Amino acid sequence: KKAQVISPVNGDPFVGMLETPVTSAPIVATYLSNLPAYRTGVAPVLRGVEIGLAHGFLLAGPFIKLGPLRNVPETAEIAGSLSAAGLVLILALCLSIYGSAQFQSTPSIGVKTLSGRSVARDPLFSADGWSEFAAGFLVGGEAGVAWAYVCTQILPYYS
Amino acid sequence: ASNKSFPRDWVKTDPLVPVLGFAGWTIPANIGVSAFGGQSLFGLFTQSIGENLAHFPTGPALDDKFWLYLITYHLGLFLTITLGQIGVQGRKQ
Amino acid sequence: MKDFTTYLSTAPVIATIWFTFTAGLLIEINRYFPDPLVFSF
Amino acid sequence: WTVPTLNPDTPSPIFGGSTGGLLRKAQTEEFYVITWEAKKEQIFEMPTGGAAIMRQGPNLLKFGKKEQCLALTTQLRNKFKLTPCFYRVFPDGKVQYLHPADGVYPEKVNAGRVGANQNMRRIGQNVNPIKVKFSGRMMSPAEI
Amino acid sequence: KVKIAVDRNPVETSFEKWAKPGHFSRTLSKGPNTTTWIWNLHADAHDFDSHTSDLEEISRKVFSAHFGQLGIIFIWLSGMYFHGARFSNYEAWLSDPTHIKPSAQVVWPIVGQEILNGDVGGGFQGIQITSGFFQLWRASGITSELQLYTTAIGGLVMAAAMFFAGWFHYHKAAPKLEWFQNVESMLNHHLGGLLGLGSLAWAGHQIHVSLPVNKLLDAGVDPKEIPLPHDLLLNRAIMADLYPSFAKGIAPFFTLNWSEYSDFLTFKGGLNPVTGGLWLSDTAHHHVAIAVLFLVAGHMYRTNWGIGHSMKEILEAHRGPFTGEGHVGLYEILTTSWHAQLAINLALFGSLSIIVAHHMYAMPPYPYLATDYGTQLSLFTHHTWIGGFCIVGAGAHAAIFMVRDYDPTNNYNNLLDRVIRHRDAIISHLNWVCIFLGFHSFGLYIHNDTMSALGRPQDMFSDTAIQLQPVFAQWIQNTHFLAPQLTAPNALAATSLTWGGDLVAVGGKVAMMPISLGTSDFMVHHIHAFTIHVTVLILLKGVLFARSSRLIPDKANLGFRFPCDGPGRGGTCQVSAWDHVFLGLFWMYNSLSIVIFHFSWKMQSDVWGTVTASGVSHITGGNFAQSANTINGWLRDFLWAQSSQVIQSYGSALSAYGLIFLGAHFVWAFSLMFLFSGRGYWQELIESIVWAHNKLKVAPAIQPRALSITQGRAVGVAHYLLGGIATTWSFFLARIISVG
Amino acid sequence: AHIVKIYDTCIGCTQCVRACPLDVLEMVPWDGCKASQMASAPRTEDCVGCKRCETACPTDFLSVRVYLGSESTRSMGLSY
Amino acid sequence: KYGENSRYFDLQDMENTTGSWDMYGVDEKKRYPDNQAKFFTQATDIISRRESLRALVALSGIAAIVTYGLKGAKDADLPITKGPQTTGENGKGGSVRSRL
Ligand code: CLA
Ligand code: CLA
Ligand code: CLA
Ligand code: CLA
Ligand code: CLA
Ligand code: CLA
Ligand code: CLA
Repeated sequence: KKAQVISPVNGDPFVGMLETPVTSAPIVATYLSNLPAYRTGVAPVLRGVEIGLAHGFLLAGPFIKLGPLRNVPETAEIAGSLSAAGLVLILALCLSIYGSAQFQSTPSIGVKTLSGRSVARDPLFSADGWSEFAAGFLVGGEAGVAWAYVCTQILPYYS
Repeated sequence: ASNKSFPRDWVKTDPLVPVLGFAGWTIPANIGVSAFGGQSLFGLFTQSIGENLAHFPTGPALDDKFWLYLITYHLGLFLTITLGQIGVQGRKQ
Repeated sequence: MKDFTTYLSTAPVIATIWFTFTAGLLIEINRYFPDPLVFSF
Repeated sequence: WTVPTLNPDTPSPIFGGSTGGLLRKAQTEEFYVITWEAKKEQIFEMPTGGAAIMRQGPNLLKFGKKEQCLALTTQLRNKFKLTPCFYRVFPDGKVQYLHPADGVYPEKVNAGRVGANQNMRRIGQNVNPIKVKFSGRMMSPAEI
Repeated sequence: KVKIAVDRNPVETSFEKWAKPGHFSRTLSKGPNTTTWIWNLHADAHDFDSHTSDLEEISRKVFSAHFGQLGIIFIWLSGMYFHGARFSNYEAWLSDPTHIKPSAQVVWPIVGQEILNGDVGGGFQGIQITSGFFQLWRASGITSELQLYTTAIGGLVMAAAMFFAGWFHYHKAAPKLEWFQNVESMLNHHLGGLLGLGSLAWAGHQIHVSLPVNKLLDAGVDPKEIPLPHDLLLNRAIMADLYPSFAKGIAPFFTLNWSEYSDFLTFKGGLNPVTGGLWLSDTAHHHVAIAVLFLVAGHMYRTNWGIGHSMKEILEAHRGPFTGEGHVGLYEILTTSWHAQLAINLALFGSLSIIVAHHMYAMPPYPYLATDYGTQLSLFTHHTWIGGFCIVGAGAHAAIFMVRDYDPTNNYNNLLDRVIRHRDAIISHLNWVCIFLGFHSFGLYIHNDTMSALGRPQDMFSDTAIQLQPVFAQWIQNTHFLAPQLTAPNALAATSLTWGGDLVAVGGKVAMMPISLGTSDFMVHHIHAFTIHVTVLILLKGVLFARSSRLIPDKANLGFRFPCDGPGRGGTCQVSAWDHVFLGLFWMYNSLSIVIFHFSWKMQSDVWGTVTASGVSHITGGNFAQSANTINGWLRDFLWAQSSQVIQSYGSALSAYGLIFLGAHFVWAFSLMFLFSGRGYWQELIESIVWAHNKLKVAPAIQPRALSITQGRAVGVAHYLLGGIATTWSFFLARIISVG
Repeated sequence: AHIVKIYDTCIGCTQCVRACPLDVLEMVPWDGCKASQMASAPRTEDCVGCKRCETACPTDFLSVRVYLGSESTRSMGLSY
Repeated sequence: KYGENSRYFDLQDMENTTGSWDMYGVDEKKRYPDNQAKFFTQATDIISRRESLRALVALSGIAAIVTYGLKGAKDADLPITKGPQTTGENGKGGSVRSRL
């Protein structure tokens, strides 16, 4: 009764998205603004190392706990960390060839923000920016997995 | 139509919805029946919460007569708050 | 009664009647003459 | 009848916002824009799902592919008896007119049309595919 | 103002239209010219919306057709009671339920089928039944074949009554429309009258016949010496001998002193230890409470007096912030369309059937039911399958309502509208969860298979290696086993023995023992969840994309049933909602096959078996917890090990199953021609054979045409389901009739 | 783009035009039949090849054909 | 004008009427303390191109797998010179005829 929560995107009912308290709630919006993949003003190398540090450190775990070397003591950590570094390596290769295939042609035309003003295009979406991002990912991921081993070896009540 | 922009207040916070929620549900949740021998559905697993808070890192047993208290307690606590929030009769009833 | 006879003249009814006739005929022959394999007679 | 252009300040019908609107075929390649003038307010059916309310007067929509504009055109034409027209819009400010593109919808014959893709032989007077073999590309014998 | 509104003599009674096939529609009427017209005559016979366009006539049609269905059901029941009366060994079964197996069918001594007459015990020969009418009849109190014969005659009479009723209400007194559109009166009368008064009447019959007769039968006296039930009605003092509350008559009831009826209206929990069924006093008390509940519920709606609810008011009051106008406009949908009603009713009806199956194995209600293994397996399986088919039907008719009877002008901003308006989010997330469950639920089995074949059984998911415990179900199991001491203070036992506790053994065999849940149970349960979600995906996608989609913007104008929209835009085979129903049928087959396999093997491994007074020796030795994590485990221990009886049944009195096995396979493999191929090839081949007839002047003057695309698909799925289900039927019955 | 060709057995009954869901067919004046009309396909770059034009043609073996060819982003009917 | 009383489709303003918005994309500087720009951009200077890190992954992948062959002898469970320490199925070959 003269109360509604769910709205179409910025007016405009003819773009295939509609706004919900899942997508456009304020705390969710500010949260996903503050993630490194949406910042647009920083150099892509640094985003690469942040994202890599995060993903390597999380990728180390399951190989440690559930890998085929998980019951033999004191070497269950080594094989897991090494395998995780291998996975990060392959992810870096995937990023490189994606850069070779995606941005290989002309970019798009135009972009505006939601509360309309003409914002410029993100420099991550050019060939150079993406390649730099991939290098940052490799560095960050390997550093993260190495830190996972380090963190295992010196940590109060790890088990 | 439905709207043109998402309102950044959709949960209209009335401050005495939650306090009446759990305060007006727990003050009658600890009465005392013949059913438990003189105990409540808020003090009988206060014993439990503190009881397996004593031995801390051991997660409590997977048949221990108090998961029932947790589940049947929240099954009513959430319900009374979700019917309290529809005590926004500001335009409807 | 003419239309009832014409209804009895439709395809599935005559299929049912005629296959009942043929089936029953073979069944009776197999009762009174049990287990035929060769003709020799 | 000359070829008309559109006036992009006409209002749009009331609608809630579907999933099935414009995706990024519109951002890079093209999207189609339909226009008609109604006489009385009425509820019609979108060719994506849901129901919308057309306004008293000129209206305006936008769609992804062409079969959507043709579906809405057939529905608005055989059921409500109106005269819609839909355009093609490229994503830089280029507007192309189509349907009818002759003034008259293409069933009533309008003198002054040039017939294309119009062979002048019986269907079984085509050559064998051995006599069109070894050409620049794959060819059907009835394409020559 | 709800009242009677009937028209007089609308359609006269003559055989005139029986000699004019296809009289009902305008298209069919002109007579055949191809063989497509025969299949069109049979395809549109019950499509009552495709004769006319008026509600009243359709409603009268469906009313009289309902009468026809009821009549045929009565003929069926009458047949069952008659065959029980004349061609069975029911009395010899009552004399000794163990060691005498139920048989109710006798074959004629012809070409050699007389070997099918098995030695069922009791000086009788015939085919063992698993339908379990004998336990039902003993639960009702039937002791003689004469009463069965009388019931048979009564059933036949009621059948004739039903057919006459149908004739009367279509031809002589046919109701108007607004008779039908009084749904509130129908709700009151069904809820009160049918359900409630049926419960109350059956409670009466139990209290006055089934309690005492079964008390005497379980007391040990043979059935002939037991007094006839009219002596139990007429003589109060015999009931006073059995249950002393009856000596006080009906005085306790009317003065609210109900505590004195504690002799025949009880609340004890588990089972009858001498019988294996439920306590009949509980059953009577149950129907009494049911009847009071339903008779109370039936006075809810407004018919002619001011009291009661209106459906429109209730619906229109429920609307929130997240859903716009809420339910405004569902009453007009649900009183003017029959397919919507058929959808809802088939849905809840089929789900109800499956719940029937589950409760019916868990808490066996009939006397001497739990130790007849074949009956248990057959009843659970049968109700499972019927539930599945009905739910798929719900999907189909919801789709038909989406195509035909949906009008968006009366339905603007609404729950139905908003569901249509975010179908993309709905189907995308349902797709995601299907894939997630797929990978995990089936990859666990592939991983266990690989690890168990590579020499390392320590890296597979099992009870001894990496463990996956269903902690939730175990906790709920213990909760309900503990319920009679805290949360059900007045029961003497749990509601079933599967929640835990002791063992009930009747005649050496096991009635029910507690069931444990381990890792194999975890994995199979997630398999069930996976297949259910996939079927939901297909059917719900069919419903939502029935009117239009991004691919076809005008799919509504092509109708409900259509084959394609050409090879264009890539190719658009199978875009109708009908084909979504088709693929749904396949997946329903898959999911339910897994369910009944799970039940069969779990029961044979952890519940049934003999109490040899040396512990319990189950039928298959209890190998479910170790083998149900490898596909090789299922294929070997279940399919290959348990088929030894169905393949070696030749020469015994069980060979019909080992002979219908192969035929079921044959039909299954025969379906594939219809599924794989296409009709153009068959059209050309049929044309060449038509030439071979044109040579000899045997050209049929009706024209041979190949089947249409939709019919070819439908016939394919028909043969597929028939063959698969017949195979499973043969296998189950041979196995459990042989060793059970 | 596909290949749509109109042949001379056409009687000009406008069924193909009313069946086309993309407006690639139109009726042009002609002096070869009783109706003095004939179909034509001036816009075969919008055709998707659904073959409703073939289904709507009354004259036996058809007076209109749709030959399938190299697909594009418009002839696949892709809306995304 | 686009953002008005249901006046959609502004022809010259295409980036609204099309659906090309940045949903969650903010743009400002100083996300990081300054000298990580130094420590990480002077660290990824070598592999900052298409061929460079793509050569690096080749170098490391080879120098890892080839050495895994002959120094991944940390039991590999079975094969690597731990071998069959029992004469496993030499004479056991057939069931009816032995055949070795
Ligand atoms: C012929 C192809 C092939 C080969 C040779 C292997 C070989 C192997 N597989 Mg494998 N696999 C294959 C195909 C193959 N796979 C396919 C097709 C699949 C999909 C079905 C899988 C799925 C699969 C799974 C799921 C797993 C394996 C695992 C393994 C390892 C088992 C050895 C062991 O006991 O763990 C000993 C393992 C180690 C000692 C770790 C070595 C890690 C790499 C080889 C070293 C990397 C060096 C380092 C990162 C370089 C530094 C870079 C620098 C920038 C810092 C071994 C390396 C296991 C594994 O490694 O995961 C833990 C495992 O769990 N495989
Ligand atoms: C609906 C369930 C049902 C089923 C599945 C059966 C099945 C069977 N009954 Mg049975 N029966 C039923 C109900 C049923 N009955 C009822 C309700 C009664 C009480 C009236 C009986 C009384 C009964 C007796 C007394 C006997 C059987 C017997 C049999 C068996 C052999 C039947 C036979 O040889 O037919 C013979 C074949 C025919 C009669 C062919 C008739 C086909 C005609 C020509 C079709 C014409 C088409 C026409 C338009 C439609 C029919 C209309 C109708 C009004 C005639 C068979 C297992 C026999 C048995 O068990 O022996 C051991 C037996 O003696 N039944
Ligand atoms: C107490 C009254 C009463 C009772 C018992 C029923 C019972 C039934 N109605 Mg019903 N109905 C009622 C009032 C009642 N209705 C009213 C007031 C209306 C008008 C609003 C309708 C309108 C209605 C429609 C439109 C339909 C039904 C249908 C049905 C049947 C559902 C099938 C089923 O599961 O039955 C289980 C089977 C049985 C219980 C067998 C017992 C059958 C006997 C004959 C008891 C019937 C009592 C009878 C209605 C009382 C009047 C008898 C007559 C001689 C005056 C069921 C027999 C459906 C049906 O099947 O149509 C035939 C159907 O389509 N009813
Ligand atoms: C709905 C089913 C049902 C039915 C049919 C009955 C029927 C009966 N119960 Mg009963 N009962 C039921 C449910 C039922 N009960 C339930 C649910 C309970 C549990 C609370 C009980 C508990 C119970 C007890 C404890 C006792 C009975 C008893 C009786 C019998 C006598 C009732 C009595 O004292 O007079 C009640 C009076 C009437 C019902 C009036 C009947 C009016 C007649 C039928 C009208 C005929 C008029 C007509 C014009 C005649 C035509 C004349 C001409 C044509 C010839 C009677 C057979 C008593 C009995 O006999 O025990 C064996 C008894 O002691 N019942
Ligand atoms: C209460 C149950 C119920 C009712 C009343 C209806 C009623 C209807 N359905 Mg429906 N349906 C149901 C359940 C039901 N269905 C279920 C459970 C399913 C899922 C399988 C379907 C799936 C379904 C589809 C897919 C379609 C319908 C359609 C229809 C309509 C036309 C039916 C027709 O002409 O059949 C004519 C009768 C037949 C075709 C009989 C043939 C049935 C099979 C081949 C026989 C079964 C074999 C048998 C078990 C074993 C063979 C024995 C021996 C010969 C070997 C009609 C309104 C059609 C429609 O368009 O609606 C408008 C349609 O397209 N229904
Ligand atoms: C056994 C045969 C088989 C299999 C495996 C599938 C598999 C699938 N069908 Mg399916 N289908 C089949 C027969 C089969 N179908 C038949 C006969 C029909 C006709 C009725 C259908 C009709 C049908 C419909 C109508 C639908 C599906 C859907 C699905 C998907 C469900 C999601 C899922 O579980 O994916 C997970 C994948 C698997 C479980 C396959 C096994 C994967 C293994 C275990 C791990 C893979 C990792 C691999 C080893 C790594 C590769 C290494 C290599 C490169 C070296 C899935 C792709 C539904 C769908 O797509 O929506 C979700 C859907 O709508 N199918
Ligand atoms: C079980 C599997 C199976 C069977 C039985 C057949 C059978 C046949 N196929 Mg084949 N086919 C199959 C699978 C199968 N196919 C598959 C999977 C494919 C891939 C798509 C094909 C593709 C295929 C093609 C492309 C062609 C065939 C052809 C044929 C026919 C060959 C002639 C012949 O042997 O006559 C023997 C015929 C039979 C054994 C049919 C059974 C008839 C039964 C026994 C009579 C009915 C019994 C009883 C009355 C039924 C009562 C039930 C009642 C309710 C009606 C025959 C009908 C060819 C054909 O038609 O050439 C003439 C042909 O062109 N098939």
